[PDB]
Amino acid sequence: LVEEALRKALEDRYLLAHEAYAGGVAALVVVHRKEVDQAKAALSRAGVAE
Amino acid sequence: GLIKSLAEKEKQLLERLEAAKKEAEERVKRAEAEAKALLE
Amino acid sequence: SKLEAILSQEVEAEIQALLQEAEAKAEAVKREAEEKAKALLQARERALEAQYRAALRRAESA
Repeated sequence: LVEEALRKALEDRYLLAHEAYAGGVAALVVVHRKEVDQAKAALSRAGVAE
Repeated sequence: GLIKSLAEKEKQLLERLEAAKKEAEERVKRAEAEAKALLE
Repeated sequence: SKLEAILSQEVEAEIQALLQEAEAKAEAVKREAEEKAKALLQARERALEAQYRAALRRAESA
C-alpha cells in the first residue's frame, strides 16, 4: 500500500528498502533530497508512520 | 533498495568537489603571486 | 541508480563552476596589478622631471 503511494510520488528515483524484524519490516525510502516532500507525502496518504 | 550503490557514489563525488576548490584557489593565488611580483 | 546519477552530474557541475569562478577572480587580480604598477611608475617619473626642470631653473637663475 505504501509502496503504491511511494511509487506514484517517487517512481523509480527511489530505491526502496525493508529489513525484517517480524511484525513487519523496518523500512527506508531513499530519495533525493529534493524528492523528500513527495516521499513524506506518500507516507501521509498511506497513514504509515515514522 | 540498491543501498550500496547510492552509499558509495555520495563519497566518491564529495572528495572530488573538495579537490576542485583547492586547484581553483590556486589559480587565483597564482595571479596573486604575479600581482605581488609585478608591483614589487 | 538513476538516483545517484543526478547526484554525480550535480556535484560535478559544481566542480566545473568553482574552477571557472576562480579563473575570473584571477583575471580580476591580474587586472589590478597591471593598472597599479603602471599607475605607480608614471607619477613618480613625472614628478622627477618636474623636479628637474625646476632645479635647473634655480641654477640658471644663479
